[PDB]
Amino acid sequence: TGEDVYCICKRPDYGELMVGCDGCDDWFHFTCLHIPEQFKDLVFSFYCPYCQAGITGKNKGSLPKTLWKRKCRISDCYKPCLQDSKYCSEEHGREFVN
Amino acid sequence: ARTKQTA
Ligand SMILES: [Zn+2]
Ligand SMILES: [Zn+2]
Ligand SMILES: [Zn+2]
Repeated sequence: TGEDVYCICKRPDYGELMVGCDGCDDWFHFTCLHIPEQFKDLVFSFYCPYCQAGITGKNKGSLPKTLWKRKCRISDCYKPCLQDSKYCSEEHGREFVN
Repeated sequence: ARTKQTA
């Protein structure tokens, strides 16, 4: 009598890409948040719009904000950087042509 | 973060 729903759209999980919020334990579609799919692994911690507004998170004092990782400086790559290193791996660690 | 794609 009604499958489980998620996100601000309150539609079911039909297989598309989603993030889990860290304030509440809900899940949100990338397309509903207007976040490009290629930024799939560039999110460190996500907080839905209703948790950043203090409506459904867990604080009470400050409000949680979505933190983004540092993307590999190769314009093609959309993988997160390593520690200190400005590249996602050694296979991309070349800064200059010579 | 925590992501999920069943496809
Ligand atoms: Zn939330
Ligand atoms: Zn949605
Ligand atoms: Zn890279």
